[PDB]
Amino acid sequence: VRPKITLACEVCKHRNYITKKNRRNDPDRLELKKFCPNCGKHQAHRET
Amino acid sequence: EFIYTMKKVRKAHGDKVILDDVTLSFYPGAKIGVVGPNGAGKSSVLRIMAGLDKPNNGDAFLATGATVGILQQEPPLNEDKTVRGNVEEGMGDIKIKLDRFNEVAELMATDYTDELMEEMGRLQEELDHADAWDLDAQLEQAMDALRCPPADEPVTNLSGGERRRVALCKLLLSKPDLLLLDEPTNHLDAESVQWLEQHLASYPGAILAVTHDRYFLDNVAEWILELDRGRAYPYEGNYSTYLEKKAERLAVQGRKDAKLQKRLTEELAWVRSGAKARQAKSKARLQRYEEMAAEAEKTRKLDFEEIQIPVGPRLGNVVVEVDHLDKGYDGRALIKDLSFSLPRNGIVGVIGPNGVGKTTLFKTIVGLETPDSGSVKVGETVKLSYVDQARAGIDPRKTVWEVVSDGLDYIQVGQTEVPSRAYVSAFGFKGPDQQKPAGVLSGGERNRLNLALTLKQGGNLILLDEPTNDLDVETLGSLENALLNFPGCAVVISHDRWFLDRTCTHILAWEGDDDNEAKWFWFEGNFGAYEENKVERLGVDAAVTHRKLTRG
Amino acid sequence: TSKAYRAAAAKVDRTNLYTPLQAAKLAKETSSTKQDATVEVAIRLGVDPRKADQMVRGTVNLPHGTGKTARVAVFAVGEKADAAVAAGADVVGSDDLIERIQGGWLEFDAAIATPDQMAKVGRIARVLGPRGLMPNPKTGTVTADVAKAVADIKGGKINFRVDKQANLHFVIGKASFDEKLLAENYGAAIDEVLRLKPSSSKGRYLKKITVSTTTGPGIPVDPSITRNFA
RNA sequence: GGAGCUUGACUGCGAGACUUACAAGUCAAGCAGGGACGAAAGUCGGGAUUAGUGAUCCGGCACCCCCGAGUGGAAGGGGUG
RNA sequence: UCGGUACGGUUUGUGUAGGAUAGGUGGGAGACUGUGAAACCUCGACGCCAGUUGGGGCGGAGUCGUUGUUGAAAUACCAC
Ligand SMILES: Nc1ncnc2c1ncn2[C@@H]1O[C@H](COP(=O)(O)OP(=O)(O)O)[C@@H](O)[C@H]1O
Ligand SMILES: Nc1ncnc2c1ncn2[C@@H]1O[C@H](COP(=O)(O)OP(=O)(O)O)[C@@H](O)[C@H]1O
Ligand code: VO4
Ligand code: VO4
Ligand SMILES: [Mg+2]
Ligand SMILES: [Mg+2]
Ligand SMILES: [Mg+2]
Ligand SMILES: [Mg+2]
Ligand SMILES: [Mg+2]
Ligand SMILES: [Mg+2]
Ligand SMILES: [Mg+2]
Ligand SMILES: [Mg+2]
Ligand SMILES: [Mg+2]
Ligand SMILES: [Mg+2]
Ligand SMILES: [Mg+2]
Ligand SMILES: [Zn+2]
Repeated sequence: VRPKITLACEVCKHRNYITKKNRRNDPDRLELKKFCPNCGKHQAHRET
Repeated sequence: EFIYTMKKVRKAHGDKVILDDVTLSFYPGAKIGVVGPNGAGKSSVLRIMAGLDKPNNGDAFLATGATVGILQQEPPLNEDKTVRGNVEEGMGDIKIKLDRFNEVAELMATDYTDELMEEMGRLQEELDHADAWDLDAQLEQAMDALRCPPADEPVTNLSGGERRRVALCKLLLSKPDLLLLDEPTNHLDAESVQWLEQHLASYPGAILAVTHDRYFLDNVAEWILELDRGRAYPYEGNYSTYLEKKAERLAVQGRKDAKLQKRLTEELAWVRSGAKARQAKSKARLQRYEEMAAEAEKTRKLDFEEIQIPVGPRLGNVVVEVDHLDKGYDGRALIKDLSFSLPRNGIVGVIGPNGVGKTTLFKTIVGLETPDSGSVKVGETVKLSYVDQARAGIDPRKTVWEVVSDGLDYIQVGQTEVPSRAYVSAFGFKGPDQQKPAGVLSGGERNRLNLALTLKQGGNLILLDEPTNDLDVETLGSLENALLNFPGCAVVISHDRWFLDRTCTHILAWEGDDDNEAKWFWFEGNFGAYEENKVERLGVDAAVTHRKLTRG
Repeated sequence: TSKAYRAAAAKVDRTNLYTPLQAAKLAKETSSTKQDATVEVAIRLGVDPRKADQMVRGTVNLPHGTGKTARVAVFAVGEKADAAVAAGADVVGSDDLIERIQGGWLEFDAAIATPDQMAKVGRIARVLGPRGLMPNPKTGTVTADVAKAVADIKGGKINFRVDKQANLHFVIGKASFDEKLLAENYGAAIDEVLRLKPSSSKGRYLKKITVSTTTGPGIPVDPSITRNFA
């Protein structure tokens, strides 16, 4: 019900993050503005 | 010599499996039909095969030298023009190139000298490679087969269930190879579907048609692909092969549970018994039991909530009355000289081909669209409940418990106090399905919260606006036997020749012809006895040749 | 189906693969049977015309011509019209000739048009495209050198192109030429087919080839013959 | 308790300590990169605190392109998540 | 006997415009030597959009058939 999800980047697709969300409250993929060390600057992140 | 295949693909939404260990293949020219109950994953299969949805755990894979087309169950027809919406795909591979011919139209010598040959020269060949040189001479030949609206009609709101005549004219003009389509016989007539049973019957290419009616699938498909709880099964037959094969699978699996629960009684009282003197309770029969009580939980489960319509207040001697009505639009006058009184304790069926004005007749009765001439006498002995074709009461951003219950906890339905969560559970949405949004739902679950929020006032005159669509043969009977035991006067618009043959007493037909496209005919009698009247009130058994979508 | 046609078919065995040394002789058994006229050479390719990298469309300059009037339509003014009428073109016009194309008069074979007279040509080519009378720079018609290209159409730079059903269709001229004058035209086309093998031709490239006349039967040739036609 | 924007429920580290047979567990000011909020001062490396977890082995995946069994590659191995 | 494959013979494709196009493409100015005319035989399988060509009775008594024709193209006959 809370699966582990992972936040790939949106410029370069590195799978930089991993966390949990509630699958029935949020049936769509999370978008957050997290850091990316490949790029060295904040970018967007969707799920996989 | 294959056109689509899957490896060991498994796909799930929630803890509700849609596929698990599904390996199957598809030949070119395989008239595949897809069946199954509502919510069983007919389109979640078909989204992946179109390439939009990725599987979870497996490999979905199209063949290389081929192409795909898709008709979703609500085609997202963008709103520019109808003659737009036949070349912006279909000939959409050519419009991206025929904007360059307009640039090089009058052929000046300015700014290009060696592109006088090579850049313009590919346009000389791609106007003869695909043999799409004119693009607007056989485009009229295409739209004179779907019987489309005229070319200068901007689809801002004016198309009802004739959106789908345009979207069929898109991807059948693409001429694809993998031809995927969710429910073509939705919203169509008994002359456009009867056309589509020949264009898909002399068609090079591979077809997977997801459908629910018994009679489209008998003439189109040649194999069946069902979808049970996760598991697929290919067949060889018709739709009646599926209903006998589904009945025996649920029976002989039901007989397993009527054996496994029996030997679960003795393996429980044996565990409940105390141990004797020196002996030991054998620890390989507690592992035998505590494992066996896990195949007594996940195996047996089912649910099917019957549709029931609430009962409203007492209906008087008048229901609604319409005398010499005139209504159309600017030049397009679709109702002339119609007079009828709507009966008491019956079922009224509205029969007419598409684009004639069946939905607008209920706009006048509910009162969202005032007529031109005539009079609509209503009476104060009637309270209105109106389910609609557009399903606009459903908001695609909020979930099932707010789409119908408006966020609060006890709703008024029959002027009574029935709780919200217990009311939506009467339509199948229970437990985990109270938290899911409204675009996520199926086409059946879309057409069942439609009845949840519009049969909420619970009046005594209900207007069914295409209820026979997007739902299987098990909930269709739950609506066929919920308005035969209704106190009075449900009115239904339907194209389904075997839904009005069983529940109808009052035909509201349309015998319009060339000199006036506005004649309507009132009748008292069931649909099956109306037809022998029409063979002798109109011409002698005259109430066709195919229209080729392209000559090449 | 004719009584004289089956006797021509009796003189060619179906089973035995033939050579250009022999197909010239079997042309003579058909030139003494039928009209000595254009001889068709068909090639079934091992390609797929769906893709762009497997789309085969080539050219060949034959060493003996083609046995045809080779009429050239020239749209030119000034000295470009004078330099093309002295090269073999019998149809020499301008933008005024565009009005005579749509009047039911298409009595020409090729249309080598100058870029300067391209005012109303791209719209009248729509009745030329599927009728095959359309110009093309890859055919050598829409080009800045409209002088030497007229004698090349006289010289037989006829263009072949694989259709949708994976078939090459190209000619080797009249039977009025000699027997080895056939193989000079015959070997030149296949030498341009093999150069136009695509980058991704899976399997064997030239799977079948045949030769036939106007109203005569076909001739099974050997695809292994690629170097020593004569 | 309420409201407005937001993603620090970060990446590279971490002096010094608590607890501790070992393995573990815990706290951490402060430094930089790149942010959020604030007029600034500053606070933010999840939640008022303390539970919501499981060593090693062997495997899966994504990326870094480290070794490549004569050499060029590859198979396989390895590294950071 | 029922199948897979490779070669070869015959055959099917019917909106709207005219003889409802015998499909695609290249070639094409002619074709058959025969009543193309009719019958108990009607491409009795095609069969509806139907006259597309024969289970073929005429039995050298000999016409049809490029038809330049409005259409996107039409016509023989043959080849891929
Ligand atoms: N994105 C989603 N998230 C969660 N559940 C979904 C989603 N899409 C569909 N479902 C549920 O899973 C089932 C699959 O839908 P499906 O049956 O494939 O639609 P259709 O009836 O058109 O085939 C539906 O009953 C629906 O309730
Ligand atoms: N908003 C509108 N404005 C003008 N005309 C409309 C509008 N909505 C529908 N129509 C016309 O109504 C006619 C058919 O009514 P419709 O509701 O589509 O009947 P049905 O529901 O039986 O198909 C169509 O000709 C359409 O042009
Ligand atoms: O838009 V309808 O013809 O299904 O009433
Ligand atoms: O495939 V459906 O259950 O949306 O008719
Ligand atoms: Mg939320
Ligand atoms: Mg409608
Ligand atoms: Mg569906
Ligand atoms: Mg975390
Ligand atoms: Mg430290
Ligand atoms: Mg900082
Ligand atoms: Mg600021
Ligand atoms: Mg800190
Ligand atoms: Mg071990
Ligand atoms: Mg090595
Ligand atoms: Mg490796
Ligand atoms: Zn990045």
